[PDB]
This record gives sequence, structure tokens and C-alpha cells, in this order.
Amino acid sequence: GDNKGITYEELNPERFTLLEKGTPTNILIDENEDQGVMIAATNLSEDFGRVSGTNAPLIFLPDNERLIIVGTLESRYIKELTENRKIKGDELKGKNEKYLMTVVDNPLPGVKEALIIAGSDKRGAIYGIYELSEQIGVSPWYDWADVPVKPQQNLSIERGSYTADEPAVTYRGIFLNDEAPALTSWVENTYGTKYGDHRFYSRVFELILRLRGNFLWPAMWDWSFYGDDPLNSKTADTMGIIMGTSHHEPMARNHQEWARNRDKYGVWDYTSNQEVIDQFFREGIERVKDTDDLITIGMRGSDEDNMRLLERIIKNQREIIGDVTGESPEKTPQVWAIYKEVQRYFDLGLRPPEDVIILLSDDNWGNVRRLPTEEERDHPGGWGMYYHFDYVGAPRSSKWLNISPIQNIWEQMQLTYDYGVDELWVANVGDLKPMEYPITLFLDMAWDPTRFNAENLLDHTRSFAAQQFGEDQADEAARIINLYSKYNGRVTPEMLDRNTYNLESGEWKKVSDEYIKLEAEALRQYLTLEPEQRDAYKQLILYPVQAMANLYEMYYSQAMNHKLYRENNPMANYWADRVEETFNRDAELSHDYNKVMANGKWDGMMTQKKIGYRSWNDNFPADTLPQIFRIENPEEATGGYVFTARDGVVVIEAEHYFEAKDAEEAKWTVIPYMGRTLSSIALMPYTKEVEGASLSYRMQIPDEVSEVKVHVVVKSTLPFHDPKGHEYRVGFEGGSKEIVNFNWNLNEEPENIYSVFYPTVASRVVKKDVTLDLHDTDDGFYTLTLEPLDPGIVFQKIVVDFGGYEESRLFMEESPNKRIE
Amino acid sequence: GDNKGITYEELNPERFTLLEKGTPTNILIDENEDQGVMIAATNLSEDFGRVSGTNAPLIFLPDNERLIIVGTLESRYIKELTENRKIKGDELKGKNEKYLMTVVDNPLPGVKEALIIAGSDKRGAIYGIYELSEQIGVSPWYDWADVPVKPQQNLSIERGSYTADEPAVTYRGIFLNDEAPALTSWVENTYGTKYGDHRFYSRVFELILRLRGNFLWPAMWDWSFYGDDPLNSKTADTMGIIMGTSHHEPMARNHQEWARNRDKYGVWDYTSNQEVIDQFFREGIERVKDTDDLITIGMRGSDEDNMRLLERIIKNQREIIGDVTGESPEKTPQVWAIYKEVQRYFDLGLRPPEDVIILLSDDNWGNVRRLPTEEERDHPGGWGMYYHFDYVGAPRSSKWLNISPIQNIWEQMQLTYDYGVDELWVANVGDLKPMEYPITLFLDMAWDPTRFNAENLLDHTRSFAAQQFGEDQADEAARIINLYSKYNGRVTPEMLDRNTYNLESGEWKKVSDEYIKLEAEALRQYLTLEPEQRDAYKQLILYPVQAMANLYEMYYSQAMNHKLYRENNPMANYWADRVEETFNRDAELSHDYNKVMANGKWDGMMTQKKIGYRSWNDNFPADTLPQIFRIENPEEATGGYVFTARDGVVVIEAEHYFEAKDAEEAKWTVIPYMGRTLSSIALMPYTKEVEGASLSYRMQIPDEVSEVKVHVVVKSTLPFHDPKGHEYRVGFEGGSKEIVNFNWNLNEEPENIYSVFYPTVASRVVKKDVTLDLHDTDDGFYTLTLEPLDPGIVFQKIVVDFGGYEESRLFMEESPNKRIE
Ligand SMILES: [Ca+2]
Ligand SMILES: [Ca+2]
Ligand SMILES: [Ca+2]
Ligand SMILES: [Ca+2]
Ligand SMILES: [Ca+2]
Ligand SMILES: [Ca+2]
Repeated sequence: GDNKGITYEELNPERFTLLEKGTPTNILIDENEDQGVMIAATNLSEDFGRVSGTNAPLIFLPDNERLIIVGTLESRYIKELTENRKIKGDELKGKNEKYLMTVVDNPLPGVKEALIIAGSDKRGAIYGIYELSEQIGVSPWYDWADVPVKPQQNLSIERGSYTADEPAVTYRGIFLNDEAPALTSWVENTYGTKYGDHRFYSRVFELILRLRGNFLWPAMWDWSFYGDDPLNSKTADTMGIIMGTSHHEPMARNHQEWARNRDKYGVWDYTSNQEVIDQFFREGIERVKDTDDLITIGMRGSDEDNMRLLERIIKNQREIIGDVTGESPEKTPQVWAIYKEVQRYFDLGLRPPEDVIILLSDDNWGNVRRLPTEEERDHPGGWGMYYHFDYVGAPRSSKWLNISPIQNIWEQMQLTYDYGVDELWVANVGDLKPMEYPITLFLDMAWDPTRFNAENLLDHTRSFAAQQFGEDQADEAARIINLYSKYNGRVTPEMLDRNTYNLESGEWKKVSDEYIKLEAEALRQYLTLEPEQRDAYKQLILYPVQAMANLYEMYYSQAMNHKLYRENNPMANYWADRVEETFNRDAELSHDYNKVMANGKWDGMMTQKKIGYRSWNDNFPADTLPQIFRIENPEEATGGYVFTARDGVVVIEAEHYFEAKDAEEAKWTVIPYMGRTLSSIALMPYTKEVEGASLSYRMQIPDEVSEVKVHVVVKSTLPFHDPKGHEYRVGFEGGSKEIVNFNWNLNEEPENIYSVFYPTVASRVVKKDVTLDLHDTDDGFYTLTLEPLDPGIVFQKIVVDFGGYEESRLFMEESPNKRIE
Repeated sequence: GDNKGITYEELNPERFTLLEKGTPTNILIDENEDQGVMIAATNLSEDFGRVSGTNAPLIFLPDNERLIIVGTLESRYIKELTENRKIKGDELKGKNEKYLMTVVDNPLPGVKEALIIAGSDKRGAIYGIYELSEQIGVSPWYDWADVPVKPQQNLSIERGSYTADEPAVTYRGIFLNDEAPALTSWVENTYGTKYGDHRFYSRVFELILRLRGNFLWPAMWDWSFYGDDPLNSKTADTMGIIMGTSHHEPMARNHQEWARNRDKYGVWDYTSNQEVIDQFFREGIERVKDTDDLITIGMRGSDEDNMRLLERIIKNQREIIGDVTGESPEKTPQVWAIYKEVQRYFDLGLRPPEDVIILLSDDNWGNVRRLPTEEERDHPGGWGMYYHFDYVGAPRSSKWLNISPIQNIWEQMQLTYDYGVDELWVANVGDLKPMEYPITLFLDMAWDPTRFNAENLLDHTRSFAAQQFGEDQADEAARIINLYSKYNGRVTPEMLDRNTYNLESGEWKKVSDEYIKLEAEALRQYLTLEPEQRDAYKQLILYPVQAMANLYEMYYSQAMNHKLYRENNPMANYWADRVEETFNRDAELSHDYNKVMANGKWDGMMTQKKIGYRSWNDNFPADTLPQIFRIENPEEATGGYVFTARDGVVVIEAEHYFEAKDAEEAKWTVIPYMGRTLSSIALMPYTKEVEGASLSYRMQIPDEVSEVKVHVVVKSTLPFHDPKGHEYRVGFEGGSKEIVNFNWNLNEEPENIYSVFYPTVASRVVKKDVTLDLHDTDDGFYTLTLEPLDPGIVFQKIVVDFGGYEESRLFMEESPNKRIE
């Protein structure tokens, strides 16, 4: 985490041994230490168990000659080292959330050598403990993304003095929100509770602390953090998480505490229900009195009368705080949120009391609305920013996957920090998963925005990947995380549909093929992993990539189906099938995530519907098959194709004729897939005469064109029946025709054998061209005919060329066309 | 194989039980049966072992009341059933290679019920036995492609009478050729022999017989089938394989028998060394006297004197055959090959004796050169066709993978059969692997070409896939086999290079992305397989697909590297890296095939070099890295980009400026990957004034253009500093400029909030356009400048539009450009 390259997998005299032949060195702690530090030290002890197979013993007396000595500045053992100048206590005293990690010789009598982890306060000590956890190899995501722990037999750590200094943002954390159906289902499946209890939140707290955050807004759609379980707040307070509430939840009451008793409580109008709402406020403050939770103040129900009533609500709330806490209101931390109604009041002069944090919000889509000017930056209480990775509302909700590329988060948050907003940073994380990477980035940036610039963003992603998957996997894993996040930034999954990208220009095909290419790369990486890494890889990379590449292909296929159905081309049916198959594959992938991956550990987390949005909300029953169209009796829907020119050319796959007239006995037969592109078409069988047979093609050409060059691509058939060679006649109906002999020189005569013969047969095709004058027509429509004059001619592709011809192995993209009857 | 849907996985009173609760029914055979039939029956007995865990007992007396009774028409038990009209003996007597498979009640006294497998001759009986093998689920490829056998506890087979009738081609088989280094290395690794001995060939024979072929040309570059091991011919003769030799190996002597003693033997000129060469011929015929091998006749060293000497050689060879065999020469089967020199002699009238098969050849690339006319079809000896899946020679060798799509094989071989060529079909198969599928198709077609037409080719591929991988895998496995074979038909791997496909038109990207998409589909299928199917899938599908998709991407990357290096664009370095990585991946894939897959069983088979061809032959040391180019000091090779218009537009990724002038303090900073396409560029940090800063772009426009529409795409930044909004100035240097305010209406005012505000911020970008008159310039070069007037403007993309603009999510493909200094 903080300090890279200081822990080694083998021992050394000038390094400090953390683990030797499977035996961990013991951890010394003051048995009366802050309990949250003790919990973290117990987690560290188990972290040594995950590494080596045996927990590091947690002792209360220096029984041993080598020790890991942990604690706060005021615990008995740490206090003794600072007093004896064995540790630079000045670097910690008065500092916020800071640790000092260093090896010292003879720290205590009877102890020869120790690693010291001293915190300026309880969170500083917890953070230093979790730094050691990451050194020995336990990712913050070891539980919440199943990131396995590499087993070890020996670990040593370099001497030196290490710290993360102080955090740059005072309160750094997350907001569980948009939490139904995913997080709520997962909690009910895991804990049996239709609410979040202290078991669930304890698990959330440990993750936030390991990530070095300190702050949480709890889930509140249909839950109440404070009311549902009395141990919720007690656990948060003990463990070291600062709790808060969102914008319109004043005075440490969760919204649902009012809603669940809306009939008993009244109006929520401060003018009529004033003493009912005052008592509401008071009870809340009483619940939190000796915790350090952040208190939202204010309220949302003429302009000057509104500004006055809000002024009264606030100073009323602050006398209630004074009353309950028994000390002046500024001794309790407070936050006041700017929303639309009160944004006007602010610009007219309205400010909270100056010790109060003023919380700003982004636009629900990751862009900051408003930042302090140089005159407003003065505000002694400072400023907050609320940022979205997930949103329910306009113009359409995004509830499914990560949509927040790393560049976007950084670009707006670096602006936020440079304008002086550094008291509170809190991110809407949805159900938490699958926002694991943007959460890590956002908290790391809140710790020290200074270490992030444009040139080094991806270094962060790389270190993240090396932590989750090992050095040897990190470059490629980070590349894929960065690139899929970028793709998801182009358009949310919920707003992606058949019309998002340009079909005719090739843009749709490009972005669909490129997402599938990303999937192929993720699959190759997946196959190189050890089995114990697969679930973490699926959660962090493979499922978002596979689900998005499948979703892109579904809508790309739908647009392809609609285009071909309009054109009356039976190929629409193939694309209808692909829409069905990909749509079902979406259900297969999320079934795997919920039920099979990690033995169903995350069942519930991936139940959000995403296919079938018609408005902004997800109030449709389930994932729904995108509408598709089918051509009845397709194998009889042939011929009748008419082409329009495009870019100085008409390019024609040979089976898309207008009409075909057969021979006596021999019939035009298309050979599916044959040749370089669509197919081949030939008179079958090769034993009958071809007299009178023909293929004809209908095409529109701009009347400005007076002569064309016709290219005809056929299979490199050799002259098996007659060494004169095969000929066919080619020309426009009512105009000039020429006869082409395409293989007279495909033989082993000395002048042919290597100059032409072996070159064209190894290529498998023959291209010939004639130049034909274009006679005048009233409508611009022409009929090109192909009359074979020998048996066995396999026609494949035609291009009539009047400027736009491009040399190419496939003979160019087919021009626009339609089918008739 | 022959009869589908007649074997069931559970028992039934009206079906015949082959396997019951793990116990197989016994196989009755005449203990004095033809030994090759006995070997096949022993293989059938072991096939029941692979299915159920216990071999079917092979007995010589009807000890049991239910039996599988097998044998030739003249074996004692079969002979008794035909005599008692229990079997329709008339349907078999006189017939060639035909079996009858049918359930009969009370076949023999003491036997209540039996499945009878009666052959018209030894191969007919062997074929009927192997039909039952496929019914119970043992693929012909169970050994040669590790196709696993589904375990069973119960099998029953429907009553009825089943046959494959008689084969349509008399001799059907393969030619091991181009066999070094792959097949030779695999044989040395597996058998320790620098030659093919009877252990190796016995394994080849069993495969050919299970595939229902009967013919082999043995490996002969540096081996001698007849001379290297005396059991080679004896095993072929016993087992039932007809042996032959290639065109210029007359009289059952392999070429190397002459070459290894070229100093002792002389000239190989029938005029000078006549009695030395006569004795050569005689010894050969003596070796084969009572086998049924096919004898090549003729010889290759004025025109009328040549036709006379060849006439003399032939009738000389035929008196030698008469002498050795003691019977007239026509009682020994003979074949005479047409090659170039003697093609003239044929058209002047020269024919072999009329009992001799006249062997024709394709062009070494799968196209038939010459077929009999209606007058020549008369030839009583009939005709052969030699067909290539592999070739060493012009214009360049193809030695690595399958290059023969199913459509091409069928289209030429159906022609071959319809013109009366049906005595000998033999395919050059290289090292045999990896031609497994075209071999199966080619032999199946030789058996009965009648059942193949254009509409049903892929049904064959589907049945093949269902046999190797199960019903549930068959559609998808066949789809991939068909599509990769088609791709390999476009250009051989050896002739593919950076120049094969069109780069500028998008064709190269298309075919590279589509091969990778095929790989992604193969990988998804691979993950659904049972572990015991993985090696067969890798051999038949995953390795050819992965190796080709990697090879395509390597050369596509090389062409991309060369284009960007020419343009002096540092992005060439990324593509240089991809060439290196893909080139090494080619070595990783074949290492896996040789050393890891199937525990190294096939080590040697995939050692052919394929990257580095400069001429027709593979006489370079090893796979060699394609040449790539790198730009030194790349992160300082920025700016200086000049664009040329294309298709009525100039499309510009914002970081490709010509020059950038910074502000006081704030500097132009590109944010890699940010936005929808290449990147974003912005003045950093957002706290300093932007006065005087600019980005300028140089572009050439046709002088016919008099006004343009300029689109500028920026990030949807909101007016955080000033609700007036952000502005930038945009215009041409020396011409008109306009000022754009791009976010004045991005707010929650009632007229903005849902009409524009939430729509554009959810899209993350803002596009604005101005219309600017185009002033005259002598050279057609223009400079467009972008001057930001507020902090925090994130520029992303520009398009100057004069006709060619297309609405698109990515704002079109960047126009041609170069970098300067
Ligand atoms: Ca969600
Ligand atoms: Ca501050
Ligand atoms: Ca679903
Ligand atoms: Ca080979
Ligand atoms: Ca015949
Ligand atoms: Ca190699």
C-alpha cells in the first residue's frame, strides 16, 4: 500500500524478520489499548494466519526478544518508547491519522529488536497495522473481492522510518445507495435480515479502514442504520468509522425513521409540527453524544421568508446540540448541504455558522457543479464534495456496472482539491460492488491528491493490479481495467441501444468487435491464473468485460437485424438468432456470478436488470428480449437485389443477383461460404451445357458516368475440359459486351508457370477486368449480365469501377442494396 | 458413422442389448477368421472396454444366448447364417467392401438373439465392426486426436438391416509427405526410430481403416516403407491396407532405396543401366507378390523416340510382373501417373495398357488440371486423382496448418467424380495432423460422393463435431471449424505478411479483429467443455484458431508500426511492442501444443517454422521476428502534426496539434485515454489564468472549398467558476473567428434541466459548431486555432466539415496526417 519494495520473501541480517520457517513473530499490544486498535491488531494476527498457516500470537507482555509493537501514542509500550527517545514522538504528537513504522534495536529490556507501529491516534494506529497487513500480502479486497493471499514461509522488512503522513481530506468514505435489489438481496441471503445489522456493517467497516477511509453514509432507501440495530453505531464508534447521513437527513436521524411512522409524526413542516420535529432532532443527537459522527443540519420542506425560516431552524438545531452535548455547538462536527432551493439563498449571502462544513455535490454524473471562489474559500468550516459512481434519476438510471473511468474521476477531483475542498469527500458507490477499483482510487486520492497527475494515473491502476494478481499479471490486468472503464464511459449500459453508434459508417461494428477483442485478451489472461485467483479476476475484470462485450454485440446484432429486415434480405434471420443468443448469454453470465463463482458467496449482488429500459427508471418486470424481425420462408427469398452506387463504385457479392436464368438441365447453385467473402454461385452439375444461362444485376449509377471498368472475381478453376480456357461474356444490357478468357495462361508452359500460374492458383481466385462504355438511360438504372460459356465457372464477386476502386484482398465492401420480389 | 440414431443409452424389449449394467455382450468370431478381421474384432472388444470399463469377451463358440456375431462371408458362423437364409447372403456375395449389420432372432441353436455383422470380404467385415465401434461411441479419432469416449452403463441398438453399400472409389487413402521436421520428429520421440517401422504404421493403418479408407502412400522423403522394416508390408497386408507409391516410384521400390545407394546403382537411365534397373524392378515385385498392393509403372529420366522408349519400359515392366507373379500382368493392379513431359505424349495418343489406372493430379493447390473427355472416359482401367492439403514448392510452401476449406474440396472433387474419375482418390496430408477434418471429409466423400451437395456440406461438419464433442457442442464447434478454414483459404499463413490486406481502407483491421472474435468464441466454448475433451478441442479447433488469430494480429501490427513510423508518430512504438508480444505468443502456443497438451503426447508435430519466409522454401534457421521500427525519445516527439482532408472532412484528435502555446504558469497537458477516443488535452492546473494560450492545427483543404463548419468536442464540464459558462474562441488564422459558450445552459433551470442538462452530462461530452468563411490561400494550407477563455476546458476532438460529416458516437475516423519537427 503506502511503502513499496520494503518487504522481502527471504531473510537477511540487516532486515527485520517478520516470519521465519512458518513461525510469525509475535505482536505486543497494551491490553488496555483502544478497542478498535485491538480489533485491527487481531485482524493483523489472523492476516499472518492467512499468509503462513498460523496466527501471529497477540501478547500483552514483552515475553519475546523480537516483537511487532503496535499501539497509540498513549498506550503504555508506545508511551515508553517516545519517552526514551527510541521513537521520534514529535513526528506524531498532535498529528491526525498518522503512523510511524520503524525497526529499532533494544526497544525494551528483554527485547532485542522490534518493528514499531505507533499511531498519532486510534485510526493512525489502525492504518499502520493495515499497512503491515498489505506488506505481508493481505489485500484490502481479500474478503470483498476474494483476492487470495500468497502463502509464505519467510518475510523480512527493511529498516527505515515509514509513514503516510497525514490525510489531505478530513473525512473520506462512501455511501451505500441505490441498494435494492442487489445489496439488499445479498444481505438477506447472507445474514437473514431485511435490514443492515452490525454483522453486515462490521464487515463494511473493516474494508473502509483497510482502504484507509474513515467515513460512511449507510444504506437508507428502506433501512435505518441507527434504528434497526443498537450495535450499529456502537460498532462504528468502537472500530473507528465516522458515521454521517445524506443531505436531507438532519440531526442523525435516518430518513426512514420518519417515513415508517408518517401517520404518527405529521407533516414535516417546521412551522406547524415544530415541537414534534424538535423532539425528533433531540433524540438523534442524544444517540451519538460521545461518538464523533458528523451531524447534518438544515432542512427541506417568499425568498426572504424562506431564508429566515432556515436561519431559525439552524440555530434551533444548534441549541439542541448544546443542550444534549452540554458543550458549545461548535464542539460537535456539522455539515450543511447545498441543493437547488438553497443555492439561490447562498448567492444572496446565506451561510451556515462558520464552523460548519458546506457540502457541495456533483451533477449526479461526475462533474462538479460549483466550487468556491477565492472570496468564499475563506470559510473556516471548509467544504465537502459528494461524487457519484451510481445514480437513480435523469436522464436514465445507471445501476449495473462501473461507468467511471479513472481519468474522469481524477480530472474533476484534482480540480475539487485545488479549489480548497478538502474536509469531506464521499462517493455514491451503489451496492459497493462492482465499484471496487474506483473506490480504491477515490479514497487513495483523498489521502494524498498530490501524488496523482496526468502522466501517472495508470501507475495507480498497475499497482492495484499487482496487489490483486501479482507482478507478472499487473500490466495486462491494469490495461484491461483501464480500457473497459473507458468503453463504459462512452455510454451507460442502460442507455446503450441499437441506435447508439453509427451502423452505415462501420462505427458500430468497430466498437462491438473491439469489446470482444478485449474479452479475448481477458480470457487468455484468465487461463494463465492460478485457480485461487479466478473468482477475484472474474469480479474485477472478466465479468464486467464479458457482460459488456456481450451487451454490445446484442445491440449491434439488433441494429443489423433491423437494417437487413428493412432491405428484405433473409440474412436478417441470422442476426435475429444472435440477438436471442446474446440476450440469453447475459442471463448465463450473471447466473454464474451469483450462483457458481466463489460457491455462491455473492448471490444477490448481480441481480440488477439492465435490458428493457423505456424511461428513466427500472420499473419494468425483468430483462426483456430486444424486438427482432424475421423473414418468413427465407430460403425462397432470393434474387431481386438492386444496388445503388457509393463512393465511385458498385461492389456486388455474386449471389445477390436481380434474376438468374438457368440452362437446359444445369441450375444456378450457390455454395455457402465459398471464396473469400459471402459465397460462390455456379451452374450445377458441370456435365451439362451452359448455353443461354445468365446472371443479371440491377444497379443505379450517376448519369454523369460515361464509362466503367468491370472487375469479375471467379475461382481459379483451371481448363480441365479444353486448354483454350474458360470464357464468360460480361456487359451491360442494351450496351457493349466483351468476352473474358480467365485461365488460358494458367499452366506450366515456361512463360506461365511461375509468372502467373502458381501465383494465382495459390491465391485461389482470378480477377479480370473489362472497360465498357456506359450508354445513356433515362433513370440511371443498368443491368449487368454474366453469361458463362464453359462448364465449371465459379462466380464470386463483381465491382463496377468508375473512380472509387481500391486494391484489396476481399475486393471492397458491398455497396448499398435492397431486395424486391 | 454410417447409420445415425439407432443406438440408445438405455435398454428396451424391442431393441438389442449391447451393454447391460456394465457387462458387454460377447463377440463371437471364427477363430480361423482372416487375421485382419480378428485384429478389428479385438479392437472392438477393447472399444467396449473404453466405454464401460470391461472389454467385451471375444469367444470362438456360441457359449452365450446373446451375441455379437462378426466375420466374413466365408467364416464358419456367417456361412451358416447365409445358408439357413437367416441373413440375406445375396446382398453381400460378390460385393466389394460391404457389410450387413442386423439383429436376428435364434441365429444359432443355443443363441436366442444376436447382432450380426457380416462382411462381403475382409475390409467389408472390418468396416462393419468399426461401425459398431462408432455406435457405442469410440471416434475414429480416439487416438489420433485424443477424442475421449463417453462412459456408458447400458446400450441397445434398433432392429433393422444396415449397410454402407459399396464404396464409390476403389482405392481411398492418404499420402504422408512434407513429413520433416514434424512427423519425423514425432516418430523419433515416440518410437526411437529415424524411420517409420511397423509399430508406427500399424497405428496409421488402424486410423485409415476406422475412417473407412483402404490405401496409403507411405512417407518417402528419407524413409523406405518396404526396406526399413520387413513387417511394414506384412502388417499392411494382414490388417487390410493397400500400399502404393507416388508418381515416380515405379515397381514397388521406394525412391530412397535408389538414393541411399546412388553410387552403387548408377545413372537411372533406362538406355544405359537397363539391366541394373530391371533387377531393381524385379526385386520389388517379388516383395509384394501375394499382397494386393498397387504397382506404379512407367519412368522419368526427340518426342517420337521418347514415346517409344516409354512404351518399351512399360511392356518390359509388365513382363517382369508376369515372370514374378506367374500370371498375366493384368492380374496385378497397376497405376500410371500423368506428369508434364508425358502429358504431351498422351494428347498425341499414348495410353498405358487398358487395365492400368491412369492417375491425374491437381495443381498442388487443390484445383484439377485435366479430366477425361467423353471419348477418353472409356478407359477400362479407369482414373485416379491426387489431391493436396499440403505442398512444398511454388509459389511458396504451405506446411503448417489446414488451408483447405470444405467448400473447395467438395467443389473440385464433385467435378472429379462426375467426370468418371473413381478408381483412386489419394490426398497429400502432410504430417496427417492437423488435417484431421479434411481427411475425414475427403474419405467420406470417396465412399459416397452422392450424399454431398452445396446445401448440405456443413451437415457433414456438424456430424463430425457432434461425434468429437457431443450434441450440445456440435453446432458451435462446426461453425468455428468452417469459419477458420474459410479464413485460411484467403491466403496461406506462409504467404501472409504485412502487405496482404489493405490498411488504409480498414480491411486489415477488419480481418484481424474478426479472427480474434472467432478466438473469443472458441475460448468461451472451451470453458464449457469437460476436462477430458480439452486436448481434442485444442487439436481440432483452439490451437489453429488461436495461432492464426495471433499471426494475423502480428502482421496487422507490423503494418500499423510501419505506417506510423513513416508518419513520425510515436504511437509506432506501441505497435512495435505488439509485434514482439504476438511473435513470442506464437512460440508459447506451439510449446503448449508440443509439450503440455495431452502430457506431451504429440511432441514434434507442431515444430514447423512459419514466420520468416523470404523465398518459396523454409530454408531459414527458425521463426524470425518481423522487422519493426521505433521512434527514439518518443515522449518528446509531440506536436507538428499536419492533416490532409479526406472525404469532405478533416477529423482531428485534439492532442495532434501543430503547435501549442502555454499560458503564464498553466501548461497544456494531455490526459491519456480520456474521453471517447484518443485522449484529452487541457491547461493545467485550473487555478491559473489562461490568457493568450492556444492550440493550433495545420490542415490542407481543396481550394474549391469556400466555407466550413467546425465542430469542437469538449468534456461536459459545468460552469463551476462563473455561471456565465465556459467560452473558447475558434477560427482560422488570418480569417474569421467566433466565440463558443458551450455550457451556459447546463443547469437545473426548468427549461434546461431535462431538455439539455441531464442528457449532455450523462453523455459526458459537449459538441458545438460554428460556420466560418474560408479565406483564400495560395497553398491550400490553413491553421485552425483554439483559444480557451476560462479555466478547466477539456478539449477532445475537432472536425472541420465541408460535406462529409457523419453523425457518430466517436465523431468519425481521424483524417490522414503526419508529424514534422
Ligand atoms: Ca447496482
Ligand atoms: Ca483545507
Ligand atoms: Ca436477467
Ligand atoms: Ca506440416
Ligand atoms: Ca467407374
Ligand atoms: Ca517457433
